[PDB]
Amino acid sequence: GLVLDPKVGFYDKFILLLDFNSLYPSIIQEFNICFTTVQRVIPELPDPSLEMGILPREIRKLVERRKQVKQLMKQQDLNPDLILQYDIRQKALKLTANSMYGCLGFSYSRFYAKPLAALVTYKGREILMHTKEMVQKMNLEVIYGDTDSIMINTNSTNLEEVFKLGNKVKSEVNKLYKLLE
Amino acid sequence: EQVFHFYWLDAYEDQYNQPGVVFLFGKVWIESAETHVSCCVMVKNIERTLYFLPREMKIDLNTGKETGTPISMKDVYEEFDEKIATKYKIMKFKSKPVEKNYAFEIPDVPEKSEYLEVKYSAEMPQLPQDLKGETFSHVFGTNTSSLELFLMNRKIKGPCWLEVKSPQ
Amino acid sequence: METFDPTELPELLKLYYRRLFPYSQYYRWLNYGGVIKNYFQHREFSFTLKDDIYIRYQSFNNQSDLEKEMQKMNPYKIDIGAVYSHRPNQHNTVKLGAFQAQEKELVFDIDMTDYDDVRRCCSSADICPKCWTLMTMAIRIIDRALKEDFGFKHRLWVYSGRRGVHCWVCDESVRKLSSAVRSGIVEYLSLVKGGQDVKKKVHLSEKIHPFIRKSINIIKKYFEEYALVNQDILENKESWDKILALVPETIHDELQQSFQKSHNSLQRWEHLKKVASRYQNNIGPWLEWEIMLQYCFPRLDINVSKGINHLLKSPFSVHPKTGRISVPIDLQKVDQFDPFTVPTISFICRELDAIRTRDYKKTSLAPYVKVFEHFLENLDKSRKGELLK
Amino acid sequence: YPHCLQFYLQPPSENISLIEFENLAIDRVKLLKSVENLGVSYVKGTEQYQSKLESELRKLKFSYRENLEDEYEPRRRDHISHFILRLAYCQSEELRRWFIQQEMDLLRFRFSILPKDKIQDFLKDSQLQFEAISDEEKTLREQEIVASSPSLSGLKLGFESIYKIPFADALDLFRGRKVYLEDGFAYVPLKDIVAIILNEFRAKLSKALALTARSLPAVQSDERLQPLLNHLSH
Ligand SMILES: [Zn+2]
Repeated sequence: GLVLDPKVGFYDKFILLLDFNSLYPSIIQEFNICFTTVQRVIPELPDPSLEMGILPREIRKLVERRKQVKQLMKQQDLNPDLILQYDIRQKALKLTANSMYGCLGFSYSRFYAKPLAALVTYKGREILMHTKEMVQKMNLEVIYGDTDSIMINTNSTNLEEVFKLGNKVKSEVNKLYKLLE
Repeated sequence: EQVFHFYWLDAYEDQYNQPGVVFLFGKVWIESAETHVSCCVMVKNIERTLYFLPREMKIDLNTGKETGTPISMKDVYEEFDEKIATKYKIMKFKSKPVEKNYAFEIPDVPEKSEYLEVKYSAEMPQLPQDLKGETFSHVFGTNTSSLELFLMNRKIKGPCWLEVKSPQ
Repeated sequence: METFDPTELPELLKLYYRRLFPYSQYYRWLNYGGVIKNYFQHREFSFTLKDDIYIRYQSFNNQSDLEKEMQKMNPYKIDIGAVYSHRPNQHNTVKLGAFQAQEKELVFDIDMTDYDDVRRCCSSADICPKCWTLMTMAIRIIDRALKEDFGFKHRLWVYSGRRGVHCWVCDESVRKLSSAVRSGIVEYLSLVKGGQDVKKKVHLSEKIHPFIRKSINIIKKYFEEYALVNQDILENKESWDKILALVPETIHDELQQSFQKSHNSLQRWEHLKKVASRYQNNIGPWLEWEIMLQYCFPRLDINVSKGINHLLKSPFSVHPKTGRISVPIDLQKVDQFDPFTVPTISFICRELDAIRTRDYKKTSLAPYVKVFEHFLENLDKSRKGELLK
Repeated sequence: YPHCLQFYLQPPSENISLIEFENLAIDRVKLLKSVENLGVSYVKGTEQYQSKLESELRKLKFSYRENLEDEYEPRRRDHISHFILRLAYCQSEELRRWFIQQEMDLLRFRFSILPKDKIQDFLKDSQLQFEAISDEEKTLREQEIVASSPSLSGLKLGFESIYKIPFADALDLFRGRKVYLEDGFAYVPLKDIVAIILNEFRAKLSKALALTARSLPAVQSDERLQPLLNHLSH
């Protein structure tokens, strides 16, 4: 993937992370990446108006089931043991999503798809890097990120202000890319 | 009729000791001890399954040049049942008309053609993966495992309680 | 003509498609000399079978298959698709997504459903020769426009059968046009802006395009004959209130008094012309010009032309309602062409029942068939020429 | 290198030293940044803009009418410098948009530089066909062109050249019914000609920059070009 050169130094201001997990599943949802969908023979992006393919079906099923479990954490007045069960199920769904891309790109795997994996990695690098320059635009500074986390310096000393800054950047990136979490 | 159920944890397959027999392992409830205790279960006659790809225009097997006649599922059926069966020691199988889909990277493969689902018991020797026929281009499922066929054709999604009838 | 009985269709269709249909002639028509590798093998055919059953994807290999499939099921309707990369009848056998149109025809449709607010003679689904003037002028205008503006040499119109016709402009470069090209062309040829039954649907500027000028020059040969004599649009207050709705209100009183003091649509229209000329001198908009454009100019449908895989009735078929045969339109005989003389399957079966397969010559289809061989002779001549040179 | 303007769609295959490589990279970066800043400060058509950017070109020797000096050094410099900027700029969509803006400014200025006599042979060298019409054809079809023309006031069809184009090349132009069509051929003034060519050029550059973005990971393995090509513009 793409690894940013670190702005090495001492940063006295607040530092908050941005976990780029489920990035590849989110991409596969968004651009409809599937074996039945891509016209491999360097591949090309499939048609957007085309029907939602196979891999998106199961990964979106997992994401929606995780979302409904997340709802079940909002409703209080539940047995704590069942709350722990819901948390375990949500975490399992998270890791299964994260490994979705794993099962497709490896010579170690059955479904080794060099072009499909290359397309997914290219899209991931592109979107993370776009987030990088635009968060530069929004008058902050980024110092490190490789497809699984983003280090962000704040230039601020108020924790709540930093948190709401993270919330606003999360919301804007979520409205820029629909299924990314 | 006596029936019982268990929670299956393990699934073992062997290709040479007891080929075609997957020893499913699991965790059974017993009424006599009013608890759960270890159980073994095994299933035989897990037939190997193949999917022959009939061609469209019969080519000469020696050179690949066209022989001037079309190809049908019936055509590949006889071609198999005499020559391939005699060469690789097959005496019984259940050829059926089955339509399946392929959407992977094996080159020159129709997406939704017709497949000759050749279902023969696993005792007969497994066919070579690069088998080619005068009538059929290639066949899938050569070494595809009895364990995965069991898991895949019995709709057993992960570890779930298994109901078994007529326990021999 | 006698009245048509729709219950004789199951036998009449079988007889016609057994004996009289120009199968191999249509075969050359869609084969186009077999220049492309499998242009006819990827040709799309669409049929409507018995009991309103619709089936879409068929591909055929030769005239033998065409004959067998046509005489085996006897569809009520024959419909045409496009030509794709692989065979449409096995389209599912090819990988998903790879299925894409690469060549297709460009078609233009004008129908009586487009003139419900225009015709004072017929209902939505009815026609008459005295309302056929609009269709004739539309044919002539589209003819000149495509033949000179774009040089479209192989223009073929086919009569739909009841309330409209279809065109078939079969140049090769036309066959390889892109969706954007066809769209840009259809908005290039669009002048009528059909809204939510807006009173005014045609407006112009001071500068006049030669396109519109030539179109109107053609139309003026028909306005007096049709709008003012065949339709007589200025016979009643309600009759000319539709025109007054387009005319500015400052002219309404003078038009009303002129029409009351007159007694016929011709006199009222010439008074309208005088008053409109006075208004133009005082102020131009060319009122006489947009009103006639809104009353006569063809009102097209965007989708049928813009679709790279749209479906439309084939020629030489039969109309399920009226039974008329979807025959080409003779480019030389347009001003006097009539839809009620178009052969009907009942009459042509009676001709066959009153009797190398050239039996159409003894049938009333014969002149229109010779029109079809004339068109395909033009196609063959152009193919041979622009291939050899 | 057959003509001064050139469309950049054939990468060079020569061998150059590292010092010349960096000199070209830095010089073209300076040229494009100057184009950006000058276009921001001034209006794109004023003689002050034209003369100032001409002086910038002369001090950076990137373009000039053909002579003994022009053939070898300057146009070759333009070629390799543009392609190394392609490598530098294909990283991001924002950088691609920036580069496209400045190169359109550059190419429009260069086209304004070229005298009217040589634009014919430039279009001929451009490998995509366009046919200029004769004076007799212009005089015969002047009334049609004016009647079907856009809001350009008056009947005046001045010295501006008119070309013959396949209709499929000017889709957005003719689809507004603001041009005359003759047997599937259009006739167009110079401003719309340059608009069409710049739109086509931006399409080709977008596709080529996307392709080079697909080619970046292989070409970045070198260690003597990574720390530059990461930061020519940034
Ligand atoms: Zn009528």
